[PDB]
Amino acid sequence: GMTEYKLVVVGAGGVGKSALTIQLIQNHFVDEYDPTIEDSYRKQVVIDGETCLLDILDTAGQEEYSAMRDQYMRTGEGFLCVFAINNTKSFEDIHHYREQIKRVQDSEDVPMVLVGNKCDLPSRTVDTKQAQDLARSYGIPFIETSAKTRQGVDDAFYTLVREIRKHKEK
Ligand SMILES: Nc1nc2c(ncn2[C@@H]2O[C@H](COP(=O)(O)OP(=O)(O)O)[C@@H](O)[C@H]2O)c(=O)[nH]1
Ligand SMILES: [Mg+2]
Repeated sequence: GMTEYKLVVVGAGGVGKSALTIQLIQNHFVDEYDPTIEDSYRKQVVIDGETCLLDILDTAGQEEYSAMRDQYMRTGEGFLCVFAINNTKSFEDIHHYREQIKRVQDSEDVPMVLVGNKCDLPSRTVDTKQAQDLARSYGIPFIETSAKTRQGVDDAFYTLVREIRKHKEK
């Protein structure tokens, strides 16, 4: 059967996790998507000529119990850790999301990509060097994205799949 990559999108409210996921899946930019809604998406893609399925959980950081949330956090193969380049607080929050992933995976080596979203906006308060320095500290890729323009969106998800492939061949 076709290989499935189970991916989880995490980060502070308002960074564009839902917009990024819908851009990947539906190829349009959504201005308004309920900040409390957590849902999974499945998409067949070709990455470096490998036809595969992306099984993505768009997390919403809500209190209410979800069996699906626990399952994706436990069995997820890769995580997008998303901040917004015009939201210093969302960048300050990244370490908390990475710590949560390491604890649920019981691993120091979980495939992850650091995503700086909203790179279409001129009011950048988190610079490339700061983001590259954090990614280097974690030993993970840094990808700049815009859910609005689609800049870097395929690159973010496809880079995470390449990190998972590397982990599986370790
Ligand atoms: N300019 C810009 N706005 C964005 C981008 N991605 C998301 N947004 C906006 O940021 C707000 C929060 O996005 P959303 O996907 O709900 O964030 P989530 O809470 O992380 O799921 C919304 O008003 C979006 O339209 C982007 O790349 N550029
Ligand atoms: Mg959302």
